Amino acid sequence: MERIKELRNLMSQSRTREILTKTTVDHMAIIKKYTSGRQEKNPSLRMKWMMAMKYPITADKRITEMVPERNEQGQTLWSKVMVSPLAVTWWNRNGPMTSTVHYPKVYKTYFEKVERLKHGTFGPVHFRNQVKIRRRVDINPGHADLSAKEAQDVIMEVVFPNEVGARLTITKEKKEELQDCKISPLMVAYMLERELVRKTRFLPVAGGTSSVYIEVLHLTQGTCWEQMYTPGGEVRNDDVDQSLIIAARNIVRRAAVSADPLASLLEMCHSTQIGGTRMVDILRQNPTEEQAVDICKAAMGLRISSSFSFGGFTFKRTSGSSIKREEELLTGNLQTLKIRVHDGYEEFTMVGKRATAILRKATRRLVQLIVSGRDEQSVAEAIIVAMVFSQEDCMIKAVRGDLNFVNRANQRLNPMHQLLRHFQKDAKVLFQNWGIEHIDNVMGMIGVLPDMTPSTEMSMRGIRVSKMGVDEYSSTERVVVSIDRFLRVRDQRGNVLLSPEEVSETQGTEKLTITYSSSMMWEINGPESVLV
Amino acid sequence: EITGTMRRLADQSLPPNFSCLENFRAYVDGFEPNGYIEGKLSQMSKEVNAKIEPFLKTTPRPIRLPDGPPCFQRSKFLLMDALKLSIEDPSHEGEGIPLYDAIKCMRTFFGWKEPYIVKPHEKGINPNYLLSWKQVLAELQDIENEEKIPRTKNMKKTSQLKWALGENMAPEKVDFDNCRDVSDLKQDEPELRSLSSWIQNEFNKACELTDSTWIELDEIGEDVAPIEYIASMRRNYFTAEVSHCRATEYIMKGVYINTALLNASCAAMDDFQLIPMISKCRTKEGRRKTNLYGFIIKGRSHLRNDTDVVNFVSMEFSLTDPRLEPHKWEKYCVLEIGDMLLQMSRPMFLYVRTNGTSKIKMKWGMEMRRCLLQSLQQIESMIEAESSVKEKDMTKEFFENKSETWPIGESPKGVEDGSIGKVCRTLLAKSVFNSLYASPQLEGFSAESRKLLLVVQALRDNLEPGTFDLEGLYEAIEECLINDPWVLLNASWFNSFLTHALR
Amino acid sequence: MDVNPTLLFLKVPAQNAISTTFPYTGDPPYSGTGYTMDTVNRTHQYSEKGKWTTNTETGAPQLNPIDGPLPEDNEPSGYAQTDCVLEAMAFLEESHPGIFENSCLETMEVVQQTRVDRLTQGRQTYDWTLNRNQPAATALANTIEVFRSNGLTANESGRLIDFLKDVMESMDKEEMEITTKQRVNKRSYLIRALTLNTTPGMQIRGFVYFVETLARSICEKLEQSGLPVGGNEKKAKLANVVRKMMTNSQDTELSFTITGDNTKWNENQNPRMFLAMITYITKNQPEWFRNVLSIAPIMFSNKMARLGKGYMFESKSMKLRTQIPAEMLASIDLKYFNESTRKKIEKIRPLLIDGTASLSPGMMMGMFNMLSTVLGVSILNLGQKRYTKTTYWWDGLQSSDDFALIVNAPNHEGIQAGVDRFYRTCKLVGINMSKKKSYINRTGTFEFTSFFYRYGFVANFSMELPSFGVSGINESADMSIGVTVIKNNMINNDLGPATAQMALQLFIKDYRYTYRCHRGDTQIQTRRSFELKKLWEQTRSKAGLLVSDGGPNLYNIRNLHIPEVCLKWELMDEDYQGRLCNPLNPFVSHKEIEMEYDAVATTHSLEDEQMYQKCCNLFEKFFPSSSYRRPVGISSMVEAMVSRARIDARIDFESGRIKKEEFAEIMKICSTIEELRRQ
Amino acid sequence: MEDFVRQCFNPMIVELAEKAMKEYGEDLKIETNKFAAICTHLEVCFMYSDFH
Repeated sequence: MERIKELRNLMSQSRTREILTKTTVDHMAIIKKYTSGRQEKNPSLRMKWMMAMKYPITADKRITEMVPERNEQGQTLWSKVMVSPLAVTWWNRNGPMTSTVHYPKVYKTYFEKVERLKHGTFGPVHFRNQVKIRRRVDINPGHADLSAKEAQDVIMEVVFPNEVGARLTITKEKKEELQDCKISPLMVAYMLERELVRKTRFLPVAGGTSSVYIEVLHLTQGTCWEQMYTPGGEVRNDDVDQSLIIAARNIVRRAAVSADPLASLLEMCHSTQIGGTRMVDILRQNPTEEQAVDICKAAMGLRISSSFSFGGFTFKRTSGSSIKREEELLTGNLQTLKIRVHDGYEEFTMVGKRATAILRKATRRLVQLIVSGRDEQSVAEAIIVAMVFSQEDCMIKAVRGDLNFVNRANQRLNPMHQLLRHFQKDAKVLFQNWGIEHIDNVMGMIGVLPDMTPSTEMSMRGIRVSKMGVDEYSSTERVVVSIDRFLRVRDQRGNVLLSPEEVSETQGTEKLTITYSSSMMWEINGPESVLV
Repeated sequence: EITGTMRRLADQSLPPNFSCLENFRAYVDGFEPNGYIEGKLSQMSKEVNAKIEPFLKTTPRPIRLPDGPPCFQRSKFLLMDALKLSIEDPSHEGEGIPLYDAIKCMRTFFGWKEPYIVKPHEKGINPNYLLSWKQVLAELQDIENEEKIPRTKNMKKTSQLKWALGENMAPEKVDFDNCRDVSDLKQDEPELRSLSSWIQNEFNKACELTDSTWIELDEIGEDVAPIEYIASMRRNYFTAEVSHCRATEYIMKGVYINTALLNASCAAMDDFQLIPMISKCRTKEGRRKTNLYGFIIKGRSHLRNDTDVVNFVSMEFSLTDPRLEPHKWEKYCVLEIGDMLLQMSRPMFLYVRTNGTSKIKMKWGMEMRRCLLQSLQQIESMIEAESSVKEKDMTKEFFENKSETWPIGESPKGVEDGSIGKVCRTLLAKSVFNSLYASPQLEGFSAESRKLLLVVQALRDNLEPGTFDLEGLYEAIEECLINDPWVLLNASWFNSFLTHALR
Repeated sequence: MDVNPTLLFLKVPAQNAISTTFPYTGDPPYSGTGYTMDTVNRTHQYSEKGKWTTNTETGAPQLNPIDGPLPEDNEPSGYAQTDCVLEAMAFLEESHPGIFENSCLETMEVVQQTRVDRLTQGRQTYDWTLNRNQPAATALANTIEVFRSNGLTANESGRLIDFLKDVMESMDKEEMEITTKQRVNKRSYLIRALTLNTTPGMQIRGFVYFVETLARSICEKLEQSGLPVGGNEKKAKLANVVRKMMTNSQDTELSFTITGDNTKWNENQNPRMFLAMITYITKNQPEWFRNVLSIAPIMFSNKMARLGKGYMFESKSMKLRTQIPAEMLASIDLKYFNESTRKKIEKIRPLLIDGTASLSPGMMMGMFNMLSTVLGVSILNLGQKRYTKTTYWWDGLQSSDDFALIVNAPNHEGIQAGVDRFYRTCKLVGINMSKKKSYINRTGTFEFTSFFYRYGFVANFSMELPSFGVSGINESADMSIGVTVIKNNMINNDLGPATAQMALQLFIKDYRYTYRCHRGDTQIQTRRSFELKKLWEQTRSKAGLLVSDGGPNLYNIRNLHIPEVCLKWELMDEDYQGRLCNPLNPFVSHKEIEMEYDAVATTHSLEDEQMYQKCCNLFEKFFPSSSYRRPVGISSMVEAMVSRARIDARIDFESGRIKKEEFAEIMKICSTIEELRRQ
Repeated sequence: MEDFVRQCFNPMIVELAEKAMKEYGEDLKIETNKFAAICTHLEVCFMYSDFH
């Protein structure tokens, strides 16, 4: 009755009843942030002065019948309800031993860290001039990929069920295992929100991608050193998006062959189910950026990143504009090609599978390029796609043979993709025809020769292969897409953003159980699934 | 919307070419980059330029130094001249009442001469100081009449003590309505003081090793990782080379003094409380020792704000004759107070000064152990930045290798490089002196001289550097050099560096 | 021999041991009311070109030095041409396609979604209700209540834009009455709304936040802008940009790097120039957007500077002192002052009105840092060897005042031409470059906002080492917080591992001293050590004990992220775990939580400022979920709480156990309050 | 707001509202609330006409 009595004697004063009558529940969050703000009176000094004082602790009245007034030496720990800090140690010494050792089910996310440290075999410290690789990684172990809203909607259901909103397996599991062994509803809610909510942020790392490597980043990486560390046992969500990637790739590959690829893609997306949750909801609420995933998101009207995809590499515009100025060109083997000649000056940053680069390109002329990858063939592929996009007449004249490349649906590819798929297999003509120049090997920059051999004073015309990686700047942009009936996405300005013709760079294992139930997909899961 | 009294301010905010801001916004909407930049450049005078003046080893001229009266010492307490009074007593600490430890310091000394005062303040009532000291001794011996020991001695509101704390009623708070006119109703830049020889000796003594340990550095868990091994090998060698240093005694002394004074400025908000200058350490034989450097009498401590100042009187023991360097003790009054058993039996003096401190001044000095961490980082940077070019980092060659010597001194007109421990203690004492001799002149000098140092380094790397207005940089440097002995000593140091840098 | 620390620079290069030059760890003792007059007179010094216009609504004379006479002397001048700034904006937008429109859309989303909460999250502000500096939330509540006492009640919809509409309509009312009650007229109210302290007013904060959000959305998409990022990110933006310059092919390149800084940079930025560049950024945008974003520059164009407390005079003979406020500077004779005070007062007498001076061409420090960085990135973008149309070309990184430039030219003769062009174009846009605090060298060694580059990196930017001392909130919370701060400073503000070890050491010492809990292993005894030693004697596995309960320390670098309870959990005794982790203890309650970690038995503790807090606490007492998630519901507080009370009474009377007459009285009180809310 | 509407509605109502906003040159980047209201009206009409 104390609360309704407080409402009664509070609704009496006019200025305290006007606030309670006018302000609605929706705005309560904005009415709690009205504070006096007298707090920062050197809180360290205040805490020291309060600990020097006798009986600074505040407790309830139930201590009188639970702990004694005098300890075993006659020391007082009461007042009249203040408490001496010695009483806390007394309660920890011989107090109510209880069976709540059940604790490690709400605090599972910390015992996970403890276990990763238990079997965290170590390694040597190979000191080097560490260069920060700007990645975007998640920092949460085992969270089942749930956003803040859909996770708090589960928290409210499992801890405050009598006041849930007006709206799932975890909702049963957690409600079951901590059913009656609740500790503190706010504490349990905060801990489950730390355990279940995803969070991806933009961090500089030097080799750590998974959640296990970022949680211990202060150990592995430092100022100018690196520590080889392996915790042992990965987490749930670094391979949850992988199955969605594989599903989107297969869906796009199967839609491109169909009569109407767009409607096929839409139906397959709305009918496919990934780990119990329908695909389109994940697409609407998932921050994973992949080519086929962007095709799927664009097919239903959701925003994607301005970045356009060429040769499996995603490009980002840094500076400079361009004009279309269509143009005809004859190849090195007497073949007429109508082409969209990128005119003007442009700066790009291209992110790839295992190699990235910074490009500065003028009208049909490559000015500068800085590439860094992991495999030799990978940096070769990066350099090939970059030379193809460079639009120089050097590689146009280096075209050897007639260009007839068709899609899996027997479709004439664009001349850009024609040149790309031509040079992608055998490119040794373009290297020996491009040109060599001298470099200085400054700031850790080496050159490459036509035989794919590093060199200190010789490189290709305008090229540099960087040591210690290229800085990968992944800026977030969201603009509306213009999907068409053939699964090609274009910007509002009229620039072809992405297309299916470059999606397949690998098969797919589907680390989580995947289900397609539309019509056209019942042939990937063997002929045995067709009948069922 | 933008209605009147607001649109009226909008129309008065535009450049002097429009009347309504709508015309301005329509003009901005349709804009033509026709090359106005080049026209405005062709119109501008050619005197506006950043003319690079080259920087060769002939252009650096040594920093000018002020000339005038010798610089005095304004440190809150005596650094090298203070004298310890040991009790080697394990009462084991902290809740231990510091008043009775100080009186049992006094119980261990005999030979209290009648106070015959030597060096006066040259401006002010000198006998009040020795009267206040006699009052201290009297109030100390007058506890056996109280029948209950007080844990804190509240000094009487005596005339000498009211004067030494400046509490004698000052100009009274009035309003300008009744003091509209008086014949003398006036309302001051400092004087230029030159560098003296004692600050260098103070620093030299601050780098020396002592008999005790002065640190209780707590434990850290097991080391089961290579970087943990490296961090431990750095921190423990640093702790071993730094613990017994005199600068560590300075850190702990300042911490204890400021802690006691700030703690008394809360409960003794109304009366003059006697605050002992007590430190604690551990002798070489592993026995805890309690030292007493002197006493401090606090004034009224109604410290509502953080900048509010409380006046105090510091009476510190010493064995240095002020008659040796009288220019050093400008703000000090000296009382030859006894002779002590040493058997030379040298005279024991009491340096008494009136000063004032604030809450922020006290707290910057309770956290003086930061001077340790700073030193470590400025060491650790050199272990990493200077050794980043290596596969298996150079960490055990930085220590453990006495062949590597670093320039730290110049006695015989020549560079005298020392070992690693001298470097560690030098950086520690430098940080400590920066903490207690902290002055905005030091901050400005660091800020302005860092640029000159970086350009000197760029010339030494043969990177053909150049400045714009070197005279402006020198003016900025000379502007923050007036009277601080620490700043002037740093300036002489930078002059020596420029002299021994092929310039 | 004499000891000299700086001589160590003879063997070690400067950038390897530059942290020795930084003398202070934190903030030293600093030290006005006259210092304001100096800055006011200096600001009007770089702008004295007869552009005086007397204000109509404030009556204060105003200097309008924009697009005025060109500078003839190398001294700093605040005369910036408008068309130059607009052309810089246009060329920036040409180099980066449509960045302004994306930033403007993001800012429109911000201004649509922003509540009034973002207005309380700030430091000291200036309350005109009490004419004094007050905390953000208290000044906000003062302004809210003084508006609600008058006919201004639009902020109760929750939108910050509605509060801005209230601010707009307030200046249209003839008189504003302040209850504590006395009246204020419109003129003095305008003076108080457009006056700053040594600290912005309460009205301007919303517009300045919106302008800053726009500048933030602009700076996020610029490689040359280094303000929004911090720490290791900045590192990249150095090592990247240098590689855009030094790694040129066919070495016909001469790349020189200048470390720069703009002296008196703050006092030359004219808010009318900010208005112009915003108007160009908000090009072809909806009219209401421009009308909202352009308010802050207009308020800064017509703004007053508060002088402060005043001066104090001492009689050497009569021994009496008297203070004089700033308002009395008008009706006073000039005999009582020394020569410097008179020289400062003479040049400011016709400017001051109602105890505040007039400052039209001014701009205060830390107001438009990001928009100023946009202005600087403009001139940095003007050197892409396409807008210079010459052989020299430059690029760099810009901050508020500290900027780092790298300029390449084909020969040693052309570098100075490029530097002079850059400096003159800076003078054209109001950026006076400091010839004193700046230097040039060859590319590979420079400074940028305390980040030093010498073929490598050092991050002495925010190396104000963390508070080694206890945070002073709780037993376990303080330890978790200290070790988490140490772990954060080992990745964000790079410090060495040994420094971190010693920092944890000092923190654990201060934590054992603060809570009188050293360990049960040492002979030292506080008030608490008897109980701790009894614990240590009865405990078998000593390592399992927490440091808060007199246990040993096993925290190191590898386990700075693990809470203390979970780390020692395996090593604890069953008895000790049951006696520690027991949730049914009389010590804790769910209050003031939170990046904090586990909690255990050692987890203990206008009219009236708490007008709001009482209501909020009662509402939380009715709905516990409101302590975790922002509540959703259209009903008023009273009706929702009454319905909750009635339902809870019914359920704990019907199925639960409660007195019948108590239930009757509870529902009688509920109906009484339901009838009370009818008036 | 603009992104949220694309979640709580199917792509067909989004496409119809986008076509309908192209009637009077209504740019959806500014009139986000109009876009939301039109999507709401369309979904209400659809759930109103179904199943009868």
